[PDB]
Amino acid sequence: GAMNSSNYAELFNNDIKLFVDDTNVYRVTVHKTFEGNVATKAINGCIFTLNPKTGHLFLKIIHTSVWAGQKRLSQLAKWKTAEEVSALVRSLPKEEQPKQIIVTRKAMLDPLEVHMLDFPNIAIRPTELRLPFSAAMSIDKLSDVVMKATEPQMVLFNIYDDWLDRISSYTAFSRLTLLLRALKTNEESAKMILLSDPTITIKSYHLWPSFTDEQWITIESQMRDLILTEYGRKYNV
Amino acid sequence: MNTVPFTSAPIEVTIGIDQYSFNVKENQPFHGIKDIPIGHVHVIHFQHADNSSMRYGYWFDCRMGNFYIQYDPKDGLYKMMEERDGAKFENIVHNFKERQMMVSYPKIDEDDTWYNLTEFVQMDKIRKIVRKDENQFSYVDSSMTTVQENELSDPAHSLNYTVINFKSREAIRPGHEMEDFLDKSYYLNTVMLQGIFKNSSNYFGELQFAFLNAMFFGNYGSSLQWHAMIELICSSATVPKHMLDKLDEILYYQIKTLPEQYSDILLNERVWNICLYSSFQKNSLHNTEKIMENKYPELL
Repeated sequence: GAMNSSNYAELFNNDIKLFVDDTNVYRVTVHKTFEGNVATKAINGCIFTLNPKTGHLFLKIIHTSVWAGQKRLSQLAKWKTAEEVSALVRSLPKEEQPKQIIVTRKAMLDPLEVHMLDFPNIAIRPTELRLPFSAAMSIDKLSDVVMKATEPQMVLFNIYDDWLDRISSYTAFSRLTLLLRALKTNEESAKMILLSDPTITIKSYHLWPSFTDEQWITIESQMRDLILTEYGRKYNV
Repeated sequence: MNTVPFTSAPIEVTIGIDQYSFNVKENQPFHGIKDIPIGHVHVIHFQHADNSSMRYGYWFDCRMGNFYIQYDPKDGLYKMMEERDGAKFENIVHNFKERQMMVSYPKIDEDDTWYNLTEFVQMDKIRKIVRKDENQFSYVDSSMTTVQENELSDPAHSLNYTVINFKSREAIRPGHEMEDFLDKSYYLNTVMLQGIFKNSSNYFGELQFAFLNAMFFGNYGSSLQWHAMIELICSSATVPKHMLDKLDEILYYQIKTLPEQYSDILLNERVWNICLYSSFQKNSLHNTEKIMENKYPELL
């Protein structure tokens, strides 16, 4: 059933699994019309499909053309997500197909279950974890490839860069979730922390800066301070 | 007017005949039920006074043979049997009638309730859902599971209702996942009506049979089947006008007959709220919506 704090190590075992987050699939700007009514304009979105053990990110870019002449877009967006995840699984060799797919939002369960009826041995699960994958579009290189797309495109990233050379998957996921939570809570402050020292750069083939082990501990502390600072600002506590 | 004689009544029992019920005392001179209307299926059903566990009963049609009830003290139940000797049977029934040892099927002349609950129910379709081919009558009880319940255990004692499953390859055409999940017309019209039932009459017969087993025996699998067959129609955008109007009538009489005190165990809140207030057919079931809102406003 549902994935929580009770079964957290399960993420880093040898059973292939993917998280699917649909929160950036259908994205709009709300604006006034000439007549003073309100309209939406869609912008490019993405499915965030992540293997938490390997760091492999299947970023399916959703181009605005897929919404053209469609109705009930927030509903269609869940079914298009499920269609694309189903297509991704069918495209993988059998030994690379996941045994489990965890959806970050319960509204994805029925669409994904219906698209995956051909895969009765793939478990479709919700999670009790509050994951900050909505902040993926705060990673400059991911935002750039989504906004520049002129057509539907899949791009493959490793969201952990080379961290698994030095740290376990558990620790890499913990670092990723802390970085994304900070970017979600105060994007400007998080990006300032990550980029404020010019001597530490982002390699061309990486998403995050090239921090030494000691520098990552400092960064991690500054991110925890940001989240606590923002929590004190929110609640006046 | 046909007759189901009883050899005797050695154990105190509540006897059901269709929607009617009679208490019989241990060793009371009860010798059966007369004046049973020809033209309908009937159900004769039992709840023992000393163990209310197991409601059980027999679906029969007096046009197909001469049936009687005889208590079996080994298996501890009232059993239906067929009498093949016409003249012996006629002679037994005449003697019990002459001695007024039979209760009369107590039908009011104005009262179409049983017709209205059984309009589409045919003995030949009951005998395919309840498989015991050596008898012309069908045994059902409280505990019998459905083929679908046994998938999710003894197959010979199962209720073989048509399996309905909204998240199955049968329900969902490859490439029409969202369309077929959110609008079940394909599943209703092509798969179930054209494919399996052949016509709306057989579909309604199964729905009505499922309701009556749910009501008379408290058969949980029957209750699931009745709701699934309602939900399949209400969840289809495209349904023939004649099927919607007939479904409204069917459900009206079912809701009218249901004892008020059993509504909490026999009616699924989710299915009825969805069918009446959210579904494609939310405005197609006028009679049913009105009786539900007046009789069971709590559920909604």
